[PDB]
Amino acid sequence: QRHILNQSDHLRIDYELTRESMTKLRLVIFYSNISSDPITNFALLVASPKGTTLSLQPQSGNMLQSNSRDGIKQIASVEGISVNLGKPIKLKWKANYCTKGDSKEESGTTSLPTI
Repeated sequence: QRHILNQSDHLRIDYELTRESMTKLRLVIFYSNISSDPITNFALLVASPKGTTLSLQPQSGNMLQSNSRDGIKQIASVEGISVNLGKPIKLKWKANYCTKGDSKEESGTTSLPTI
């Protein structure tokens, strides 16, 4: 169910990935603070994979308390020919947030598992 997009020392981004129809996936993304200090000003930025429309709904919040699991949730969907062809979909993403003392960035390109 929960696939890991990224795990740093301060933050775990993971997600559920479901197929709603023949042309549409649903991503429920969750952000977890695994540090003993609060995380503020969180934001995830995404690009749309090559054969795909990406619909990104707003995040539930932008703050994460110390040792908070799933403190922010964010819904997305993925649609288009690449979802239909059962091709591998690569998600380019970037996050910014502030912890105490630092302003941090994390970024990657992650392949999403099978339709």
